[PDB]
Amino acid sequence: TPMRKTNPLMKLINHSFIDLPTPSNISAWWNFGSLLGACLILQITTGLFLAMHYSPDASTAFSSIAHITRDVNYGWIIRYLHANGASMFFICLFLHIGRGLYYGSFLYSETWNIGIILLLATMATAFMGYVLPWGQMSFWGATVITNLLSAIPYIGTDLVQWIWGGYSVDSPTLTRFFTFHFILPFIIAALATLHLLFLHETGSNNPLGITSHSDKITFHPYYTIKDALGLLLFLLSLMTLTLFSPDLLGDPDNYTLANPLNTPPHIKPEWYFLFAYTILRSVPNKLGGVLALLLSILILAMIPILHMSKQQSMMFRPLSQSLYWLLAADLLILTWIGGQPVSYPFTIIGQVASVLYFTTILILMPTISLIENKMLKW
Amino acid sequence: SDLELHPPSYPWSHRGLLSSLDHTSIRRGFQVYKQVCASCHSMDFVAYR
Amino acid sequence: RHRTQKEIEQEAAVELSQLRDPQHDLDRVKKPEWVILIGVCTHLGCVPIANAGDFGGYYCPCHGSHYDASGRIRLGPAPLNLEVPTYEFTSDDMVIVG
Amino acid sequence: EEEEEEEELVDPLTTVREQCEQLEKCVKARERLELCDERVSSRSHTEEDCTEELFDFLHARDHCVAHKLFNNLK
Amino acid sequence: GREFGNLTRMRHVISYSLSPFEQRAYPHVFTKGIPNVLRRIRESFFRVVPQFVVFYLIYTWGTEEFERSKRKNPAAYENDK
Amino acid sequence: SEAARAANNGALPPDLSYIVRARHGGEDYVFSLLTGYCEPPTGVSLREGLYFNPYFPGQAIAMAPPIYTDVLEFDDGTPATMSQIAKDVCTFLRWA
Ligand code: HEC
Ligand code: HEM
Ligand code: HEM
Ligand code: FES
Repeated sequence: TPMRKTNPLMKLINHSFIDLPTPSNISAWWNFGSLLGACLILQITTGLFLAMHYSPDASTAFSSIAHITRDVNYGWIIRYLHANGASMFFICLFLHIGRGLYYGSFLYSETWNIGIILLLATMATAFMGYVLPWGQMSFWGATVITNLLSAIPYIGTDLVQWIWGGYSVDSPTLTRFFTFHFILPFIIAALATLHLLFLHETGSNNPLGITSHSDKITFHPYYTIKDALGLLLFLLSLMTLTLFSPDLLGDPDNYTLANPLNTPPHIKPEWYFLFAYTILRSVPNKLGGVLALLLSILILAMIPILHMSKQQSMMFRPLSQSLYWLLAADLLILTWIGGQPVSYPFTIIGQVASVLYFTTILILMPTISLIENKMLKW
Repeated sequence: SDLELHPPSYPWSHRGLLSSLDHTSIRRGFQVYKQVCASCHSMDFVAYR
Repeated sequence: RHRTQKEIEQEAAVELSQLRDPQHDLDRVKKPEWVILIGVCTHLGCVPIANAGDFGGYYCPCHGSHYDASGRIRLGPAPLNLEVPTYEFTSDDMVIVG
Repeated sequence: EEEEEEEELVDPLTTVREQCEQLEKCVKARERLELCDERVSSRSHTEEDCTEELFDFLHARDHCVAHKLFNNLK
Repeated sequence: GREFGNLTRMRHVISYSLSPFEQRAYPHVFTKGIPNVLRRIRESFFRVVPQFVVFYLIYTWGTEEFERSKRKNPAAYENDK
Repeated sequence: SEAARAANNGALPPDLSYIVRARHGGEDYVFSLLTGYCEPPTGVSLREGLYFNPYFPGQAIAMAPPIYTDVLEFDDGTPATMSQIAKDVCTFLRWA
């Protein structure tokens, strides 16, 4: 009788960590989920120190940022590990969703839906956080994206003013976003605990998609060091990205102090929201781009219903794989289009990329799932 | 109207991945800043430290 | 800017298709003799000069911009027309704005 | 004062900026530019602007200049 | 619940395993390791790459066409005469 | 700022504390901005207060050409070419 199995606290550490069975054949992709947790742990503490110096007012915020970057000891390292740590969080997150789209992990539908809720909370979090610097890009990013709420027919403007706390973006709004952006991640942690809670009672999926009870393995000796290798590679990419070229992934012309009087020439959202932005800018009429913006993230819930293949894993279904990487290329298309100024060549490709983005996940996939069902005589 | 000309890249000393800024140039450049620049340009965030 | 009827004439007279940022004159202001506008230029935030310019309307020294009496941009770098604030007349001597 | 020493300084930016102009890309861009200029002069109310061709010239110009300037400066 | 003591039944499937210290951490790396990675790449390659190649053509076209859309300012004045 | 506009025909000279990392192309935008002052193109005209610097996005910067040879004499005793001047300026701003 090991001490871990008698202690009520240790039983949770024993089941959730040290002794839960895992498929033997798990690959690199399953590391990313754990990385997300670590990223959160990094996004909190690092960001927490920024909270010790940042002052959420319309005037003092930017100067407080200069105070962090300069007068504060090692402050710039914190600000860059934080700001780039968020982008790393979205890299790991997009890949983490992508493996779920690939290996058919979405059949764990409740965990899937909770994951979607974590996705939306993460988007509100990063968005409200990007407003904090109160640079040129921030004021107008928040201005436009909050002007999107103008679209709703009856609530429209009254709702927007209720978010602004006034007739325009200003100090009270910046304080609003400071509080909400300060509070959401801690909700994200609890929902993540729910996420693992709906995950562990069924067991982790394996890349083959076949049930793997015959070859389960204790999590500790192997996956603690495998995940540790993942943490080390993650710190590799993050520390290189911050200590060598911190601003390549950042946006220049954000550093200029916000001018309500003046609109920056290009004005774009930071890249991880940005693909969705196309679905806005491509669609005609102010409201339809909003509904398309909602459907763009909310389809994911619709996806498990659309499953038609008698299998699970994508690896045994190459025709689906072609559509899958086609869809990923379509996402890159949406990002590059969203990185660009309005013009016919861009708008056309945006129309096509959007409509293709929906047709691939609604129409095309189930049908070839059926065709693959018939190729193998089911 | 038409978008502005895109500036050529230059073989700067500090653009090396490991190479550092040359402080003598920073000194001489500050000595340029004190006269020609300072008459009509603020630097809000830099102290005499 | 309360204004002379002749400016209402020259503003109404202008061809609409030619405008850099087209917008019908009478369709803008609620009453043509009055023109209420944000005082900031739409280009780079400089404030246009009142009672000046080729049209006798507005002019921006910062980069030579030319606004008409109705405040629509024409000559110069500036893209879209001067913004029109929401407002309403109440008592005839008074005008609420915003 | 003495004009010479001013004459002496010359500057290295200008000298480099001429040798690159001597090269054929800057030459064809230059003659095409002057062609655009003369075409602009040809009529009383031209809408054409040669600034575009001026960019076509200056881009390859200063790009060629970029390889050689800090080689001269210390 | 689904602890190791109670999962799927299975019947006489014998297995063999050496101690970590009894064997090299990098067995036959060149003779078998690299060719394996190469076979794997050769399997994934045609499945994965072409869509990305398709993406590139579009990316190149879009920028280039946009260049025709804007940088060919002289075509419009040329149309003026 | 309003006085600064009054002293500069309404133009406001930007703070140089982050002028490098703000502009696209960074400090590369700056040196070329100083080094370059081509005479105005035929067929285009602009206000006398405006000055034609092609690298400026408005292509008509309000700033007068700030530097020329021997505007200033370095204590280091190094020659005061406008190129060396603009180079030292961009280096110092980059550090700034
Ligand atoms: C008062 C004369 C004056 C001096 C001398 C001067 N500046 Fe400027 N500068 C201005 C003004 C005014 C502007 C605003 C340009 C505009 O509004 O179009 C400006 C613009 C700039 C810009 C570019 C802003 C942009 O939007 O691209 C930089 C960089 C700059 N100043 C820094 C400098 C540097 C470096 C020097 C070299 C000593 C210098 N200033 C000297 C007045 C001056
Ligand atoms: C803060 C955000 C998230 C955290 C901390 C998190 C954490 C985890 C962890 C640790 C796992 C264990 C398996 C693994 O690590 O790969 C997992 C599994 C899973 N997650 Fe997430 N996740 C997050 C976001 C998401 C999102 C956005 C989705 C879906 C859109 C999602 C859906 C899933 C699914 C379907 C599994 C099952 C994988 C399997 O069974 O092997 N999660 N999650
Ligand atoms: C998943 C969780 C989080 C993400 C993705 C995130 C993301 C971001 C982003 C993108 C910025 C903008 C920084 C910039 O552009 O320079 C930011 C700023 C900031 N964040 Fe977070 N954040 C998270 C959680 C937190 C937490 C938990 C705290 C505090 C406990 C926090 C405090 C701050 C502060 C004070 C700033 C202003 C500093 C600055 O703007 O440089 N954040 N965050
Ligand atoms: S500032 Fe109004 S035109 Fe440049």
